[PDB]
Amino acid sequence: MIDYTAAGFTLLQGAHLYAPEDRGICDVLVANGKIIAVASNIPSDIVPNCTVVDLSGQILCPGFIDQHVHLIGGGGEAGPTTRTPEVALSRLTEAGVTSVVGLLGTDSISRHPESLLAKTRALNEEGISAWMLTGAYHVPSRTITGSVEKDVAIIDRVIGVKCAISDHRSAAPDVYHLANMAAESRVGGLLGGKPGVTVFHMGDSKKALQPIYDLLENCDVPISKLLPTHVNRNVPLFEQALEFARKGGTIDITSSIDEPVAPAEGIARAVQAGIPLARVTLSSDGNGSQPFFDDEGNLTHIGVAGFETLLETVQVLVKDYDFSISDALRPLTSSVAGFLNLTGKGEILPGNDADLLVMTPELRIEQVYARGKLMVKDGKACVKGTFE
Ligand SMILES: CC(C)C[C@H](CP(=O)(O)[C@@H](N)CC(=O)O)C(=O)O
Ligand SMILES: [Zn+2]
Ligand SMILES: [Zn+2]
Repeated sequence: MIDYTAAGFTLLQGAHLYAPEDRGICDVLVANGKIIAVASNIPSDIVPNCTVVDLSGQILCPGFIDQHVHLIGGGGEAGPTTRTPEVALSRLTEAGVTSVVGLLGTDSISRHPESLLAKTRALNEEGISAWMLTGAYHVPSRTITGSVEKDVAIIDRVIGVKCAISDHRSAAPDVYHLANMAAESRVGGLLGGKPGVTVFHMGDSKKALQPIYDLLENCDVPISKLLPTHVNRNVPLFEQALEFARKGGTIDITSSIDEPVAPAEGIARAVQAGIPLARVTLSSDGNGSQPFFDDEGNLTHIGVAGFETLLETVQVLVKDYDFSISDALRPLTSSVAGFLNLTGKGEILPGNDADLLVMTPELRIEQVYARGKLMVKDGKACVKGTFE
């Protein structure tokens, strides 16, 4: 009778596709965790043992790429009791995230990159796709092999390096150390096929983006490799961010900060400013700590950041700021996919991974496909970690 199960065919039809481009109502044939066909009216019987999903009435779009998640945990600013746990596969998929880039933070003493690489590989095995950034806030960077350059070049899941500047938790790095680091990651990327990016944690420091502008003057690293995150933390910074974006740089906006500049507000304000969307990205900063400080560097409150804020922003964009479901999706999909050169991600077209999300017209996640495997059903995850 013949068996074609290994192929795992899947016909997702009758959905209003946003790839993100508004592609009207059309189908998507998925086989081997890959999108093998996108057109309207793919014959229900074009292939054997195919599984058809009557998505008629729902919306289909690419999964999310969260390039800022503390996969193994974070916090620690207020003692050992403030060490946030690790993230569970479920609260990721269940949040529309299919691709994620993990990093460390303030704590590099009781958090090592070697155990971040692990979770990263775990999260891969279990379904989604993960990558990590070497080092953390501390500069010189605390690596895995002893060289930012060597790390990015040889450890497969390392695509860049992270550091922290203009914050009272920085190691007070100087132009040189900052520049050297930034360059090792670029070349590392060149050798290993990684993006070679340098993510910069930003702080409420008066100096703002000064270190970056300075670093540009002290080396030759392409501005297209310098990513300032958390840019929405304070007004004077966000405005310099735009100016940085106007010179050709990409800026990462954290959706876990609701004031003084909302994520939704932030993104819109950038478009109106004239920045294209391909230079704007939204990160979550999952499982990270939300600590606040007064004027003497005293910590007052502290908590944890969740992922719910990604979709919210997207919703608050379509409504309120009169965007298109399409443009509103870009900052979490095609934009991020282009900045970190992630292939098979960000766009729905023949050849890329079946990282798909099924939502109601009102933008409520109902189903989440990750590289083909069904991860979320009816709004609740149907595939959890290994020890959840
Ligand atoms: C925006 C602000 C309220 C929170 C940010 C979050 P973060 O840099 O990601 C830090 N929580 C990461 C970590 O856990 O080390 C901060 O610590 O400055
Ligand atoms: Zn940070
Ligand atoms: Zn962070």
